Amino acid sequence: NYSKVLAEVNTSWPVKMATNAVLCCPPIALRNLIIITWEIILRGQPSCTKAYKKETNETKETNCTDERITWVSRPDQNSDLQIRTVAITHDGYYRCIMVTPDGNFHRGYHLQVLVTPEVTLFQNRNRTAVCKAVAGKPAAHISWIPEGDCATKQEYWSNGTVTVKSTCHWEVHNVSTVTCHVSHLTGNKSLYIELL
Amino acid sequence: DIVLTQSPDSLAVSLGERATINCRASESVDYSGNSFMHWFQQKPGQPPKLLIYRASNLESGIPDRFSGSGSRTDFTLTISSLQAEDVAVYYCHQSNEDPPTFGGGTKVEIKRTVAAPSVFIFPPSDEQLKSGTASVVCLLNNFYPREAKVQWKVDNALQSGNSQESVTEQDSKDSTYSLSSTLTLSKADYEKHKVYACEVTHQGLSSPVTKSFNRGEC
Amino acid sequence: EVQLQESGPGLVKPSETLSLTCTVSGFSLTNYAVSWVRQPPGKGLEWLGVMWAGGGTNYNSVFKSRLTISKDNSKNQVSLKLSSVTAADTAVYYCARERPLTGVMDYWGQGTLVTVSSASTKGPSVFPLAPSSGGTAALGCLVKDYFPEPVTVSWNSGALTSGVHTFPAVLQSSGLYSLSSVVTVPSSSLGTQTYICNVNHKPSNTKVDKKVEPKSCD
Ligand SMILES: *[C@@H]1O[C@H](CO)[C@@H](O[C@@H]2O[C@H](CO)[C@@H](O[C@@H]3O[C@H](CO[C@H]4O[C@H](CO[C@H]5O[C@H](CO)[C@@H](O)[C@H](O)[C@@H]5O)[C@@H](O)[C@H](O[C@H]5O[C@H](CO)[C@@H](O)[C@H](O)[C@@H]5O)[C@@H]4O)[C@@H](O)[C@H](O[C@H]4O[C@H](CO)[C@@H](O)[C@H](O)[C@@H]4O)[C@@H]3O)[C@H](O)[C@H]2NC(C)=O)[C@H](O)[C@H]1NC(C)=O
Ligand SMILES: *[C@@H]1O[C@H](CO)[C@@H](O[C@@H]2O[C@H](CO)[C@@H](O[C@@H]3O[C@H](CO[C@H]4O[C@H](CO)[C@@H](O)[C@H](O)[C@@H]4O)[C@@H](O)[C@H](O)[C@@H]3O)[C@H](O)[C@H]2NC(C)=O)[C@H](O)[C@H]1NC(C)=O
Ligand SMILES: *[C@@H]1O[C@H](CO)[C@@H](O[C@@H]2O[C@H](CO)[C@@H](O[C@@H]3O[C@H](CO)[C@@H](O)[C@H](O)[C@@H]3O)[C@H](O)[C@H]2NC(C)=O)[C@H](O)[C@H]1NC(C)=O
Ligand SMILES: *[C@@H]1O[C@H](CO)[C@@H](O[C@@H]2O[C@H](CO)[C@@H](O)[C@H](O)[C@H]2NC(C)=O)[C@H](O)[C@H]1NC(C)=O
Ligand SMILES: *[C@@H]1O[C@H](CO)[C@@H](O[C@@H]2O[C@H](CO)[C@@H](O)[C@H](O)[C@H]2NC(C)=O)[C@H](O)[C@H]1NC(C)=O
Repeated sequence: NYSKVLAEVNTSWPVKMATNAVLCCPPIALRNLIIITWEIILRGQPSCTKAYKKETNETKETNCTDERITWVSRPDQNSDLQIRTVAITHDGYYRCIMVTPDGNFHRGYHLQVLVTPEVTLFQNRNRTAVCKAVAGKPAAHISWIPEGDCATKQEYWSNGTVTVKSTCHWEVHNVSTVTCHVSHLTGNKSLYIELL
Repeated sequence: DIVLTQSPDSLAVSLGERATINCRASESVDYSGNSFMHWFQQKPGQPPKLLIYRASNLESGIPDRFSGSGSRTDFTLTISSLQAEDVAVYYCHQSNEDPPTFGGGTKVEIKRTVAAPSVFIFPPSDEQLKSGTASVVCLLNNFYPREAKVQWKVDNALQSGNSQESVTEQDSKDSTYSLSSTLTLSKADYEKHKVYACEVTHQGLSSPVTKSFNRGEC
Repeated sequence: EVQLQESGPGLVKPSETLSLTCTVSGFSLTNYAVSWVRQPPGKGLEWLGVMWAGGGTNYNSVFKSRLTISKDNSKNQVSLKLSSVTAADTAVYYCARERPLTGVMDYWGQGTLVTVSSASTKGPSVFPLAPSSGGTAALGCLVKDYFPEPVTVSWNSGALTSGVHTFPAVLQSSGLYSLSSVVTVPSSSLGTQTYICNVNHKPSNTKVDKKVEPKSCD
């Protein structure tokens, strides 16, 4: 089984903060390559483009202010883009455009920057517990085993992160051990505690 | 113009054994960490069949004994266990730089146990004699190894250089060869002599077998 | 399924133009590029040129003066035209589909032999190789005095395949080609079963079917 290579392709690209992202272009021979252009559109910014004309041996960058976002090496050898260390500002669209004799081909990446939340769990008052997921990105989801009578804060910071707190009470004395269940893309997490 | 250089140019290997074919390129055939070397199989009469694309990727419907490896300028096709049908010529192919270029080719042959030929002789048709020529044919059927003498004797008289031979490629099942030898005479010369004979020699034969016929007989 | 098929004259006089036409099914020429490769007898593969999906072309530099490639998307046809031909241009001409971006040649046509020669076409004479008189018996067809190559031989219209050996042709001193096709069968079936050999010679538009029968005392 092998279907034809589609012209436009789009993908969600979740990436952790402070890591080295690398976006690949589709596989292409130099013979088939005329131009190759990374268009990088971050939220509320001018469009940065990085072109490489093979015939004329020209590399041309336009409106590219962030110097972490670069070629992996050189577009005459390697058409991969990298992000030096990922930051929350790098949320945006990244598109490899490839001019060939056959046509034009696009592989796009909807890049999402993940931030691992600081997760805690503590006994608060008489038969209550509080589970925090502090300054993660995106918002984490919190649930309890067993279920109680809980309430949830969402706190949306300007740097893009979100704190999700969940206070929860158990009046019923059928409960002693309580388990917080924090659900996040960076990684799911669980925390048991005796409710002394 | 990248120059692909296969090694060896032919190899003989026993049935079931591994078979490795190298192909080195004069320059790199890589871009963006992808190697644009591809492997082909070609059997007599047929076009090339794609085994392996971009260096290591196995094509649909190709046995998994076929495998591919390498990068930059040095590449290798490996057949993990050689089967009887895998006897072919194998070609490497670069597609990174214009023009695309192909390797010289590597002939793969099976080594197997000896087999003696079946000799058959065929007298000429009445039709052909009417047109004024006689073609006497001698068939050596299903033998290994390839090397075999065929002498044409006419009334126990060794003929010289009025005959041609032809050999099939190695069989895809039994991995044997077959040979045909054609003695061409005129009708005039054909009808002078009585006994027409075909002396064969081979390893599988402990001594030369001869098949013959008398002219006006069956 | 993806298919390609080359049409062509088969014989061409020196210093004239060789015209071929690849006809394709299973895909559109708007999406896929198509290339021409040739293979001179008993030699490796040589790329000639590509007709890109977009409409443009590249040509191997050694053929760039003489070669022209064109296409028609609505017909699903790619033409090739090689001018000022010589004996060097004698070869099997393949067309082969390139997949985009990588330039991998996944599907090929069966090919078409083109022979550059000022000599005229001639059709074959077919003669029987009648089985002698068992256990196993051999019989065949002698396909004699034809030009140019190739000839195809089948048995019982392709119904009989195993046991068969069509040998490669030999150029006679006359300048005409000649080959044999033989098949082994049981001696017991020589009475009941009929054995017809089906010769075809596309260059002359000749087609011969001939029943091979045991020769008698008569
Ligand atoms: C794969 O994903 C990509 C990315 O999401 C997607 O492409 C988008 O698809 C949408 C939907 O079809 C397009 O929306 C149309 O936009 C038309 C006008 O767009 C202009 O404005 C864009 C935004 O500019 C602002 O923001 C940027 C970044 O913050 C900033 O730099 C600018 O300065 C500005 O402030 C702009 O991106 C866009 O750019 C053009 O040029 C670049 C460079 O050549 C090229 O990359 C772009 O593709 C684009 O050509 C442009 O300037 C708008 O007219 C159109 O409106 C129709 O729809 C509305 C209803 O919604 C109707 O009412 C109206 O009558 C029209 O019919 C529509 O909204 C969007 O432009 C695409 N963006 C990009 C970057 O490509 C692909 O389609 C996806 N494909 C698949 C197969 O999944
Ligand atoms: C790099 O990014 C820059 C981001 O701004 C790009 O500049 C913008 O380019 C567009 C064209 O693609 C310009 O749009 C035209 O503007 C002129 C005149 O502009 C004046 O009026 C506008 C009113 O909105 C004002 O904002 C400007 O400051 C000017 O005073 C019009 O006549 C046209 O109709 C059209 O709207 C933008 O104006 C321009 N913005 C700026 C701030 O320069 C730049 O093009 C990118 N570089 C490359 C090479 O593409
Ligand atoms: C985005 O903004 C939020 C909100 O300001 C930032 O969250 C805060 O980050 C600081 C520093 O990491 C935290 O303080 C530290 O807490 C640890 C653990 O208690 C302590 O050991 C350190 O000494 C320090 O005080 C702070 O608690 C945290 N939360 C809040 C509500 O302020 C977040 O860091 C920002 N993220 C990015 C990527 O910019
Ligand atoms: C871009 O650079 C390449 C080399 O990196 C140049 O390629 C050479 O081009 C000339 C004439 O076109 C040929 O004779 C050479 O064989 C080419 N290859 C090499 C390796 O030298 C190319 O000319 C440059 N492009 C332009 C527009 O000048
Ligand atoms: C992390 O936790 C989430 C939430 O519990 C898991 O996502 C669920 O997966 C089940 C699989 O059967 C689905 O039926 C649910 O619809 C999912 N829920 C949500 C909210 O997405 C997830 O699988 C866990 N593991 C990992 C590795 O993410």
